[PDB]
Amino acid sequence: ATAAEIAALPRQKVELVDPPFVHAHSQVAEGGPKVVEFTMVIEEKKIVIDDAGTEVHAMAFNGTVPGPLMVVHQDDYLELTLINPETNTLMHNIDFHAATGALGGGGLTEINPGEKTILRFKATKPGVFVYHCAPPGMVPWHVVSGMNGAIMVLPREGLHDGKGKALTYDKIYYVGEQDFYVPRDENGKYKKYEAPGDAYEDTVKVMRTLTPTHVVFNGAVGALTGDKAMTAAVGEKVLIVHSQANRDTRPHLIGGHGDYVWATGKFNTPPDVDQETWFIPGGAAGAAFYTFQQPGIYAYVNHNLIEAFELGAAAHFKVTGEWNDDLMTSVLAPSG
Amino acid sequence: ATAAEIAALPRQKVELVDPPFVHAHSQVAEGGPKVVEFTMVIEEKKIVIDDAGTEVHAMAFNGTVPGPLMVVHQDDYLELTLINPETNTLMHNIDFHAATGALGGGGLTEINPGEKTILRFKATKPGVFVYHCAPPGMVPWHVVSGMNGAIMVLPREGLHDGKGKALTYDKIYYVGEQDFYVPRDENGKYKKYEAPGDAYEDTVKVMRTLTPTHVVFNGAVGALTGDKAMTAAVGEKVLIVHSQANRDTRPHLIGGHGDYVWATGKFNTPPDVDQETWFIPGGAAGAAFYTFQQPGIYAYVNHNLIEAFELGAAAHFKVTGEWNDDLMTSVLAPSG
Amino acid sequence: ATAAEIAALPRQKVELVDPPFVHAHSQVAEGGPKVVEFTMVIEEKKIVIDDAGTEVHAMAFNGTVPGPLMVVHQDDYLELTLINPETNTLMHNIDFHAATGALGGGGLTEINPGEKTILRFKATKPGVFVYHCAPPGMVPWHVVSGMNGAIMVLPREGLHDGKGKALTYDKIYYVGEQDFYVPRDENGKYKKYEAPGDAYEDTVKVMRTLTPTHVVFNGAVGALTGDKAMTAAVGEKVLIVHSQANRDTRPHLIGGHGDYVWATGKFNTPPDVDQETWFIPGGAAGAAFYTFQQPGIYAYVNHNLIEAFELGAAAHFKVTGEWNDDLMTSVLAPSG
Ligand SMILES: [Cu+2]
Ligand SMILES: [Cu+2]
Ligand SMILES: [Cu+2]
Ligand SMILES: [Cu+]
Ligand SMILES: [Cu+]
Ligand SMILES: [Cu+]
Repeated sequence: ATAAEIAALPRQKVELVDPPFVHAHSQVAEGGPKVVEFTMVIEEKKIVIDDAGTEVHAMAFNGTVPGPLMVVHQDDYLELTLINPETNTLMHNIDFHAATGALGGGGLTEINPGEKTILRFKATKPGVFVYHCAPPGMVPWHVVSGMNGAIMVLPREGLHDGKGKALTYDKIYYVGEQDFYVPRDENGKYKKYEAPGDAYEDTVKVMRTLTPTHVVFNGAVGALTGDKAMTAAVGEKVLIVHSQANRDTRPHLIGGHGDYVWATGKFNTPPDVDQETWFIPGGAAGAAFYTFQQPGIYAYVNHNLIEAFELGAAAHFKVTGEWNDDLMTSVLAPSG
Repeated sequence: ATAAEIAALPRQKVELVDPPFVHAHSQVAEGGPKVVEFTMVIEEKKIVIDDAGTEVHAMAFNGTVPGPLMVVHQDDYLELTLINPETNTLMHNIDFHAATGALGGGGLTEINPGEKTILRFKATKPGVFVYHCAPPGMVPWHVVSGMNGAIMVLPREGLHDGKGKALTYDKIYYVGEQDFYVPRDENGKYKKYEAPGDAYEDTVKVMRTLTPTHVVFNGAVGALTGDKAMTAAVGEKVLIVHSQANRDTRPHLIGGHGDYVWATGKFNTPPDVDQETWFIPGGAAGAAFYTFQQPGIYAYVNHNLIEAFELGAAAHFKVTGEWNDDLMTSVLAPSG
Repeated sequence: ATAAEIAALPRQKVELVDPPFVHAHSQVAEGGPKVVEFTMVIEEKKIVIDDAGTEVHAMAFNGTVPGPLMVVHQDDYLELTLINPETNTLMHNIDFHAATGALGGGGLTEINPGEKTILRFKATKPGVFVYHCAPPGMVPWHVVSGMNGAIMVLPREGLHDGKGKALTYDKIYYVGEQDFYVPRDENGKYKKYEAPGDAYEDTVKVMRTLTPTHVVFNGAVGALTGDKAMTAAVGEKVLIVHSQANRDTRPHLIGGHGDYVWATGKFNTPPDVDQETWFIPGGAAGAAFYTFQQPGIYAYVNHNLIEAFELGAAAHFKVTGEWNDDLMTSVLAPSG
């Protein structure tokens, strides 16, 4: 498009919603290309990540780990106002894997406390994509402090299967998975620090072992379990977007499947089908489409089961509806 | 199908065999849907996993690690009778990744020592799928104690390539890959225990390092070598089913290739072709189809070579037949 | 082909060049099948792998880590003269993942110091493929000492996308990624050894942790930066071949994408498209095609960002040309 054509595009502000929920959007694009405007304030804050009171100095887009999911369509522009309050102590920026140029935007968005910036980029490629902070020389430290999320760039005509039939979800969730590297003292007790920088050297030592102390969904062990389980109903079509900005994961819906899975996260790459466990490499997002067929509690996990059940990477779905004995039945219940 | 309709279907009892062999089955389905009946007894036993006499307290479906391969066709019903003898000390169950509902069957199959259960599920999705024990709160412990296997759900019309051309194997082998986490004492010597519960706390500490002490095929270092090397002949078409219930693997046939590889293990996802090394995420099974073209010894490995050759993930094939000098020849043998 | 027919084929002697560059070749095959001849001398040599002066006793095909990229076309014969000079101390050989039989050639190429051998194999399958040394009983040690590279077997008609359209690159680079396992003293400083053998036992200990101390491109931290940065221009089409003989990687062009990615490295397997981060399992090579659209500095990384920025797996591209404000623009530069 020419300069006048770009300047003439409608601008639309969108209010964000905290994960695993997702802001208002249409699957099929509404009108022609738009400049979709988002604002996020960066928060540095101590968060508790497990049932033992373990603290991380989180660095959180919009105050959440992961940062919120931003949704646009192919050939829209995403225009982000990024704000770094004066109360923060570190410089931050943002790299969109969906974007082209300047390291994904990081080169143009380096903001000190008390600064803001506005970045626009054209969303040329459909898919789910990681975004993360990336201050030169301190990239993994910000990322593993929770400073990452994802965006979804929908095809203008919505999702389709590998044969071109439309796939329309009834709901969408965004599960961001976070590897944390929390230092311990010589007694094995997790350490606490006054300021984020105080933890830097000890944390890098743990990072270098390549062994996270915690692997969590939505910023904490059990954050998506119990009264915070995700929900669905038999017959409901759900899209589950999953990201991991730094480390591999292998999502699995225990009791279900990935009917269609864009394992690479990219909608122009045909989805795998009938998946038991899919694979998302560190630095990427993926998306799975499932139609629920049975009610009950499902577990949604990283299927390294030590990571899932010892280190924190397990969520639940609570699903309503009628049991289907054709699909599964207890012929003889546990009996002596 | 209605309860009445299911009750009218033919029943077929199958006799399971120990991996890497696979029970008798037909590639193309014989007739319409059947209820295919299997029985497995769970055995808690000591296994020796290396030539240093290192022991694991195995929890073994049908008495083997991995548990045996069960073969059915799409839209058959798999009806498993699972038995936990009074000689065992723990509760066990079974989760089939192929199944839909109740956490893959685990919620309906919890059996104490002295109990049995019968589970029926519809095999709706064609592929190879992991199955494993998953007692709530004790999931990875049972899985990494060897309590896992796989099933194959064949398309009713047998296997095909990505273009509908039939693929018919002459032999099939099932390689179950197992990560073990064996505790060591102060001198770096592996510990032995006189009950499974005695090993628990020490084992969990090792598991949390995410670093297995051993990574093995068929339950031990060297299991599938020598007296247990897999066999083929030049011209023979072989299907190698490979599973890993907890941890990623990257199978490779040294001296050969994966001509067709269902890396995700799902037959409706077209196979990759001409593969050197494929990738199976933890919590999944995959399958590779190869036609042998050269005689001699092949090594079949997880191609993290430290895992293969230091930790134990190496099998052999012995292949008979005529050498092909067109494919490969020593123009000058090693010499001055 | 018969011995007589192979003897009748043209011979072409290629001069190898050091990575990341690739010897002169044609994308589309010139004429019929040929016997393409290469020579490599193995050098056991001390190399420095970081700015601190950390040493590795490398085992290097053609004196480089990685070994150089050999390029042939499908159904050519690759004829390698491999020389193990008398100045070396170990037996070495070569395993080509591209080849069929005798463990990829390793069974036929075991050469002691002072010996040479000539191996010929038919390049039957198009793709990029790892090659590596593999002396029985000493396999991972040679590989993680740098004794690996890759070859490219181009289709005779050059590259095409998934849908039959020709893809022609302007330039090609070969990034070999190496995991090193360097022993540390009680202060945590890297140890130096007088002879390669002195390092063996200490190195195997580190190898067993499955945690490399360094993960590097072209043999050292920062090897492909500064005046050794890779280069391109806006509009230029670049193929990046990436290998890892022992351990998984997840390549990512920061600021860019993988427009077409043969993640499995095999050209008959349709490429993934629009990739943010792709995945290459240990024991394989992959290839990505990208057309640059923005000038400036890019980082090409393994997107486990700890591995990239702490352990060494980061390269740079310097890209000339005109900035595209349609694709990305700073609407408001960092400001109060
Ligand atoms: Cu990134
Ligand atoms: Cu499972
Ligand atoms: Cu190899
Ligand atoms: Cu940041
Ligand atoms: Cu069990
Ligand atoms: Cu060697």
